Amino acid sequence: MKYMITSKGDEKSDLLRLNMIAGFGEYDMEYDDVEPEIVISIGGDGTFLSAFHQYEERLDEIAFIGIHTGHLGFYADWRPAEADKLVKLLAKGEYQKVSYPLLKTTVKYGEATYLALNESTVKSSGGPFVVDVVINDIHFERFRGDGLCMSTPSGTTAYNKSLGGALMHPSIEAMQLTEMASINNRTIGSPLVFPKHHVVSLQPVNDKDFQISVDHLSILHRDVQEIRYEVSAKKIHFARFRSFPFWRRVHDSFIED
Amino acid sequence: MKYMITSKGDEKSDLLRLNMIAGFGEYDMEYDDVEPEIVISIGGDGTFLSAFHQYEERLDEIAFIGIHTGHLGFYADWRPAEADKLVKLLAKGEYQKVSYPLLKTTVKYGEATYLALNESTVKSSGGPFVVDVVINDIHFERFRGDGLCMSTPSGTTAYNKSLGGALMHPSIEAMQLTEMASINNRTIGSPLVFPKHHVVSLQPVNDKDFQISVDHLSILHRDVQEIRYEVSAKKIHFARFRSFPFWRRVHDSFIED
Amino acid sequence: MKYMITSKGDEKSDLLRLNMIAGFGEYDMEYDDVEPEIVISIGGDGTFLSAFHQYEERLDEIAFIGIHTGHLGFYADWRPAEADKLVKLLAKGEYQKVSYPLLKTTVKYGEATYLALNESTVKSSGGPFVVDVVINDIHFERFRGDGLCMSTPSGTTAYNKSLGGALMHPSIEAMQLTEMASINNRTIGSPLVFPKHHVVSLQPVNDKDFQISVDHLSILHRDVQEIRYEVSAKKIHFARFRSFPFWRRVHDSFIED
Amino acid sequence: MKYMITSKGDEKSDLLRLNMIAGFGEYDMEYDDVEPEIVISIGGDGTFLSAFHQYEERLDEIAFIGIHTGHLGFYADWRPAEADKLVKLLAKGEYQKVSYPLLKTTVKYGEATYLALNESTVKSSGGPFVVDVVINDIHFERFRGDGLCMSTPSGTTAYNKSLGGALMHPSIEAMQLTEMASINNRTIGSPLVFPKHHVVSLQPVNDKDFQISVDHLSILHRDVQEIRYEVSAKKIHFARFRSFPFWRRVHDSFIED
Ligand SMILES: Nc1ncnc2c1nc(Br)n2[C@@H]1O[C@H](CNC(=O)C(O)(CC(=O)O)CC(=O)O)[C@@H](O)[C@H]1O
Ligand SMILES: Nc1ncnc2c1nc(Br)n2[C@@H]1O[C@H](CNC(=O)C(O)(CC(=O)O)CC(=O)O)[C@@H](O)[C@H]1O
Ligand SMILES: Nc1ncnc2c1nc(Br)n2[C@@H]1O[C@H](CNC(=O)C(O)(CC(=O)O)CC(=O)O)[C@@H](O)[C@H]1O
Ligand SMILES: Nc1ncnc2c1nc(Br)n2[C@@H]1O[C@H](CNC(=O)C(O)(CC(=O)O)CC(=O)O)[C@@H](O)[C@H]1O
Ligand SMILES: NC[C@H]1O[C@@H](n2c(Br)nc3c(N)ncnc32)[C@H](O)[C@@H]1O
Ligand SMILES: NC[C@H]1O[C@@H](n2c(Br)nc3c(N)ncnc32)[C@H](O)[C@@H]1O
Ligand SMILES: NC[C@H]1O[C@@H](n2c(Br)nc3c(N)ncnc32)[C@H](O)[C@@H]1O
Ligand SMILES: NC[C@H]1O[C@@H](n2c(Br)nc3c(N)ncnc32)[C@H](O)[C@@H]1O
Repeated sequence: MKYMITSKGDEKSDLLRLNMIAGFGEYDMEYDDVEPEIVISIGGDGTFLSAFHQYEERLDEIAFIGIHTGHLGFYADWRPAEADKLVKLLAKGEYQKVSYPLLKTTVKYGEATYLALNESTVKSSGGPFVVDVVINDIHFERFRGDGLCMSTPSGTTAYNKSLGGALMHPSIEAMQLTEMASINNRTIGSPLVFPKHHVVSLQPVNDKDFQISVDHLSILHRDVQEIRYEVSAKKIHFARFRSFPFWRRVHDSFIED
Repeated sequence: MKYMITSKGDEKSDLLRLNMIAGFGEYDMEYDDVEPEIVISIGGDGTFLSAFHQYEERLDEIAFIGIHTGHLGFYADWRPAEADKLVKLLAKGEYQKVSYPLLKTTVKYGEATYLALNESTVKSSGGPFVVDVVINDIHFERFRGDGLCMSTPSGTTAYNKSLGGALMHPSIEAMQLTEMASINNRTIGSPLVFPKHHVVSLQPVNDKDFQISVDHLSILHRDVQEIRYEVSAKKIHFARFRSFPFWRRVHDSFIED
Repeated sequence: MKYMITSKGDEKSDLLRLNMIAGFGEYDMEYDDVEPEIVISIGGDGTFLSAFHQYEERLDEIAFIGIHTGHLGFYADWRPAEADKLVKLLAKGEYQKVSYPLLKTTVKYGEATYLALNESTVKSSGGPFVVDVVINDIHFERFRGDGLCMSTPSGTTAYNKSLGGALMHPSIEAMQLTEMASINNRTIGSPLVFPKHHVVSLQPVNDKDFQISVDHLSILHRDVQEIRYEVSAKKIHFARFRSFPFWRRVHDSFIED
Repeated sequence: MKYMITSKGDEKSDLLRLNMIAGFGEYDMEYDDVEPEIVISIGGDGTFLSAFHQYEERLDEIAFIGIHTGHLGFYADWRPAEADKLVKLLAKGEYQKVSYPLLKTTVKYGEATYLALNESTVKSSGGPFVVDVVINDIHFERFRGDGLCMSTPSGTTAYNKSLGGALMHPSIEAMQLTEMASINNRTIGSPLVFPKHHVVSLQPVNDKDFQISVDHLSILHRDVQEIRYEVSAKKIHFARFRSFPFWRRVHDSFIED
C-alpha cells in the first residue's frame, strides 16, 4: 500500500527515514505523499503535528505512526530501534487502529473551519481582552484576562496542562476549556469538560480583533463575530502494533522514564 | 405508585412536606418509605445525599427528586413554589428520566464495597501520608501529602472543585482524581480523568490506617491493604419534568443567580 | 502650594475636577501641571497609573491622591462625596505621608531604565518563549512558557493576583515573581518573593525579541540581551488624611463592599 | 564553650556524632545538653526541627547548625564530609550569625503560647470547618474548608509550598497565610503576606474544637475561643561559616542538585 514519511530535518531523522524507505523497498510498498494510507512521522510531537495538518483532508483514509528520535513523545511513541519491526508489520499486518477525538473550531466574520489535534486558543491583540462565553446558546460568563484554551483529550498533556487543566484519557469524547489569567473582582475559574454535542461560543464585547491559534498555526483574525468550539465528528486514526497505555505514556513523560 | 419524602427537619421543610403529602392524598399515591418508586427530598444538597444512601439498594427502581427550601442546589434544583406542580405531573405523567454515573469504592483488608454520589476520599490518621497509586495494575506514582479525592461527574462541583478539579458534565461516564497538598521535591499534580473500565488502586506504604470517606460518611479503616476506584455500573435516576441544564445550574451557583 | 488634577475624561470626572479647582480657588492654591506638589487623580486605578508615569521624574517632591468616580480602587480610594473635605485639609493640613515601594526595570541591548507602580512583565513575539532566570548572578532555572511577571507590593492585587501570586502588604519592601503557563516536563512553579537588594535577571536563549510591559505601557524590544529587576530606591508618596487599611481595601474589592 | 548534638538515630548519624564529639575533645569544648551555646543537629530537616523545640527557651543564647546525612535540607545544609571543618571553626572562630524570623501562636480558651520554625495550622475535628478571619480587629472573611496555614519565611518551602504559597526570602520579617480546600460559592483565595506587627485572629463559628499544629507537634484543642498569629519578636540564630544562599538552597532542592 501507499505510505509517506516526514522528517524533523536533522541528520538523525533523515537517515532513519532513508533506511525505512529502503526496508519498504523490500516489500510491496509504494511511496506516495499525495494519497498515502500510512503516514510515518520521524522526530518529535511537533513533527507529528505538522504531519497531521498536512493530511487533514484524508484523515478517514490514513493511519498515523509516530517515531521519536529525541525524547519520548505522546504522539511519537516508537523508538528508532524498532523502525525495522514497524516496516515488517506495516507490510503484511492486520494491525489494529486506535482513534482519538479532534476539536472543531469555527470562525465567523462580518465562516472558516479548522481541525485541531491538540487545542485551539484565543488571545488579544495586546493586553487583556474581553469576550462573552455562551454555552449552548445560554450566556455563561463574561471573561476578562489573557485568553482561553479549548483542548482535545490527547491535547490535555500539552498547553491545557500548563493552565491547570485536567489530564483526560483520549478514549473519552470530550473537550476541555481552561482560562488564562482571569481577573476576578466573575468567571468559573475551574476548567470545564464538555461532551460530544455541546457548543461553546466566544463573542467579542468591544474589540473584534483576536489572535486565534490552532495547534502550531497562529492567525490574527480581524472583524471576528464569533468563535465556535465543539467535539469534531472526524477522528485521527493510529496504527496499533503493541500496547503502550496512555497513563504509562503520562508517567514516562512527567513522573520518570 | 409508592413514594416517600425526607425533610431537612426545620419548620419550612416539614410544612412543605406535610402539604405535598396532602396533595398526594388527592391522587392514587400510597406513601411508603420501604419500597418507594419516587423519592422526594426537601432541604438542600446534603438532604438529598442522605436520601440517596438511605435507598442505595433500590437505585434501579427509584426516581429521585430534589427540592431546595434554601439556596439553589445541584441536586435540589426545584423551588418550593413548584411543589404542587410536581405532585400533579408525578401522578399521571410519563415524565422522562435522567441518569448520572456513580463511583464504586472497594476496600480490602488483611472486602467492603460502597457507592458514592459525590466522591470518595482517603486521608491519614494524622499528618501527611504515603500511598502508591496504581493505574490498571501499573504503578503510576508514590503520593505523599494530605490525601486524595476520587469524584463522580456530578460531584465535581463539590469537593473536587475546591481541590482544583475540573467541572465535568454528568453525561460523561468518568471519574476524576485530585490531590490534596502533594509534596513535590514526585506526583502528576494535574487532576486525572478516568473512563468507564479503568481501575485506580491506592496501596499503603508504611502505615495501614486511613480515614476513608464516602460522601458524608467518614470511616477510620484499620489494617487496609487496598482501595480500589472505578466507575460504577449502577446509576442514579432522576425524574425529569422541565429543562434545567447542568451548565445553567453551574452558572447560577457560582457566577450569579 | 502647587497642584494639578487629571481626569478619566468622562462627564462625571470632568465636573468633579472643575468643582475641586473652584474650591481650590478659595484658598492659596496655584494650579500648575509642571511642578505640582500635589497630584489629584479622578477616575479609576488606571487614571492614577497614568498620573504616576506622567510625573515619575518628580516623585520625591509629589504627594498623590486618588479619587474614584467609579468602583472603589486600590489607588483611587476616596469617594467623590469627600472631594470638598480633601480641598480643605490639603490647604492648611499637616497631613501625613504614606510611601509604597516601586519596581526598577533595566533593559540592556547589543541601557534603558523604567519605574513600575504595579508590575513589569516579559512575553514572546508569538508562542511560548525561553529565557534563563539568574538570581544574584547564580543560574536558577531555564523558563519555557508564556511569560513572567515581576510585581510590586501594591501591584500584587493586580496582574500578580491573577497568576496565583500572593497578596503582600505594601509596607514590605519587596518584589514578587510569578510564572505564566510554565511547561514542566523544570521551573519552581511557586511565586518568589525577593528583598530590597536582590537582583533578578532574565536572559534570552535563542530569540532576542520580547514584548516588555511596564504597567500599561507595552514595548516590543529588539536585540535584548538582559532584563534586570530589583526593588527601586525611589518610592511613591501618598497624602494621608484618614485611615483606610490595605486589608480593608483588599476586603472591599474582592470579598464584599 | 558548651555544645550538644542530636542525632536522627540511625547508624550513619550516631557514628558521625561520636566522631564530632571526639574531635571536640581535642579542643576546649565541654559537652552539655542543658545550657549549650552551640546546637548541632545530625540527620534531616525534621531532626533540626526537634532540636529547635527542645531548646526553644534559650534561643537567644544558642547558635544552631544543621548537618544532613541524607538528602540536602533547608536547615540541614552541611555535608557530613565537612564535619571536621565545622569542629575547627566552631572552636576558635569568630563566625558570623544568621537569624530567621519565627511565628508566634496564641491560643485562648473559656492562654497558651507557642513558637514555630515552619508553620502553624488549624483544622477541624472531622470534615470541613468554619472560622472567622479577623485582621487587626477587622473582620476579613468567613472561611469554610479543610483548614488554614500560617507560615514563617523559612517555612514557605515546606507545607506552605504545597498549598500554593509563595517562597519568601527569610531576611523578610513576615508571615504568610494559605487556604486548604476553601469552598467558594467567599474567601480571598490568594495567599496573604503579613508584616511584623499585624495580628491575624481565627475565631470559631459553631464548633469550638480544632486540631492545632505547630511544626511537628499536633494538639487537639477543646473549647477554643481564639487563635492569634503574629511575627514573633524572637529569632532563631544560625552559625555562619560559608556562603550558601537561600535561593541556591531552593534551586538544589526543587530544580536539580
Ligand atoms: N505555555 C505552554 N505550555 C505548554 N505547552 C504549550 C504552551 N504554549 C503552547 Br502554544 N504549547 C503547546 O505548544 C504546541 C506547539 N509546539 C510545537 O508544535 C513545537 O513547538 C513545534 C514543532 O517543533 O513542530 C513542538 C515543540 O517544540 O515541542 C501547541 O500545540 C501547544 O500544545
Ligand atoms: N473542602 C471542601 N470544599 C468543598 N466541599 C467539600 C469540602 N469538603 C467536603 Br467533605 N466537601 C463536600 O461536603 C459534602 C458533604 N456535606 C454535606 O453533605 C452537608 O455538609 C451535609 C448535610 O447537611 O446533609 C451539606 C452541606 O452542609 O452543604 C461532601 O460530599 C463533599 O462533597
Ligand atoms: N490578566 C490580567 N489580570 C488582571 N490584571 C491584569 C491582567 N493583565 C494586566 Br496588563 N493586568 C493589569 O492591568 C493593568 C493596566 N490596566 C489599566 O491601567 C486600565 O486597563 C488602564 C486605564 O484605563 O487607565 C485600568 C483598567 O482598565 O482597569 C496592568 O498594570 C496590570 O496590573
Ligand atoms: N502536605 C504537606 N506537604 C508538604 N509538607 C508538609 C505537608 N504537611 C506537613 Br505537616 N508538612 C510539613 O511537614 C513538616 C514536619 N515533618 C517532619 O518534621 C518529619 O516529617 C519529622 C521528622 O522526621 O523529624 C520531617 C520529614 O519527614 O521530612 C511540617 O512542619 C510541615 O512543614
Ligand atoms: N513531548 C513533549 C514535547 O512535545 C510537545 N507536545 C506536543 Br507538539 N504535543 C503534545 C502533547 N499532546 N502532549 C504533550 N506534549 C506535547 C510539548 O510542547 C513538549 O515540548
Ligand atoms: N449546593 C451547595 C451546597 O451543597 C453542598 N453540595 C453537596 Br452536599 N453536593 C454538592 C455538589 N454535588 N455540588 C455542589 N455542592 C454540593 C455544598 O457543600 C454546598 O454547601
Ligand atoms: N480597581 C480594580 C481595577 O483597577 C485595575 N487595577 C489597576 Br490599573 N491597578 C490595580 C491594582 N494595583 N490592584 C488591583 N487592581 C488594579 C484592575 O485592572 C481593575 O480593573
Ligand atoms: N528537606 C526536605 C524534607 O524536609 C522536610 N522539611 C522540613 Br521538616 N522543613 C522544611 C522546610 N522548611 N522546607 C522544606 N522542607 C522541609 C520536608 O518535609 C521534606 O521531607
